[PDB]
Amino acid sequence: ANSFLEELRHSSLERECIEEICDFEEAKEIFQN
Amino acid sequence: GLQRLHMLQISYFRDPYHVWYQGNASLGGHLTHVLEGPDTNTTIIQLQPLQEPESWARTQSGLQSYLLQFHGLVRLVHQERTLAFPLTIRCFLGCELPPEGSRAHVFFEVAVNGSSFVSFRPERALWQADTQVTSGVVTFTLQQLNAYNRTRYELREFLEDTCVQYVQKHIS
Ligand SMILES: CCCCCCCCCCCCCCCCCCCC(=O)O[C@H](COC(=O)CCCCCCCCCCCCCC)COP(=O)(O)OCCN
Ligand SMILES: *[C@@H]1O[C@H](CO)[C@@H](O)[C@H](O)[C@H]1NC(C)=O
Ligand SMILES: *[C@@H]1O[C@H](CO)[C@@H](O)[C@H](O)[C@H]1NC(C)=O
Ligand SMILES: *[C@H]1O[C@H](CO)[C@@H](O)[C@H](O)[C@H]1NC(C)=O
Ligand SMILES: [Ca+2]
Ligand SMILES: [Ca+2]
Ligand SMILES: [Ca+2]
Ligand SMILES: [Ca+2]
Ligand SMILES: [Ca+2]
Ligand SMILES: [Mg+2]
Ligand SMILES: [Mg+2]
Repeated sequence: ANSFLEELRHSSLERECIEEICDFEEAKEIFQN
Repeated sequence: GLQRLHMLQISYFRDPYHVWYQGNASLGGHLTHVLEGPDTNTTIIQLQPLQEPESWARTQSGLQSYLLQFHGLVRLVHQERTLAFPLTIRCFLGCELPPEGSRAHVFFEVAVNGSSFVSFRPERALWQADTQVTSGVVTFTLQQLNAYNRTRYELREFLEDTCVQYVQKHIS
């Protein structure tokens, strides 16, 4: 999930998709595929 | 008659990491403040001492936080969507108090490279595109601005609350 300026932090599976719900683009920014 | 505070900020980005700012503010037709410098050392001055030292230093602090957050947002749109540099952005914003006593009218318009880009609509505290050219940049920038308390309600509050009290206190 995104909060103000959080997206300047490096992506994090834990922070973004386990502690919070992540959308597909946030997941892709973790996978870097 | 129409009492107003206008603020102007022009931000010249050589690349995503370096910006030169130049801005000023006016109460009616009277120039009251100037702002100028690189992101690393931006000077902010009240040309007359409208605010006492403590209160001025608090204003200056909020303005410096704002500039770092504004730069952050520009860097984030680049990292997420790619911007073409160099680019210049102009923000023109203010509050206008009608003499009859209706609610202050406020605005915050952003232009990029001299063209209209997005602007704030204070009724529901939402940003809209001013350009009709669609693009991933505009879409993403609006998504970010419309996503957060900071860039919606706190921004509205600066215009409708902070700016309006400053007009009422310092003209009179
Ligand atoms: C009113 C009395 C004040 C005293 C008089 C002022 C003295 C003026 C002196 C300098 C000359 C003026 C030039 C600078 C303009 C300053 C604007 C500051 C507004 C500000 O701090 O906004 C805060 C929100 O910021 C944010 O939301 C941060 C980011 C905002 C985004 C802006 C849009 C840019 C779009 C860029 C995107 C990417 C582009 C892609 C190409 C909210 O205000 P507050 O913190 O005071 O809280 C209020 C609630 N409590
Ligand atoms: C006010 O600020 C803008 C900076 O973009 C500038 O174009 C205009 O010249 C400034 N006014 C003065 C008196 O410096
Ligand atoms: C803004 O204009 C500059 C200088 O003309 C150009 O190199 C750059 O691509 C432009 N950037 C935009 C429109 O984001
Ligand atoms: C807006 O910011 C967060 C939402 O993520 C929350 O902590 C805060 O309470 C919200 N603002 C208000 C005034 O409810
Ligand atoms: Ca998050
Ligand atoms: Ca995120
Ligand atoms: Ca992310
Ligand atoms: Ca979190
Ligand atoms: Ca993202
Ligand atoms: Mg955890
Ligand atoms: Mg992305």
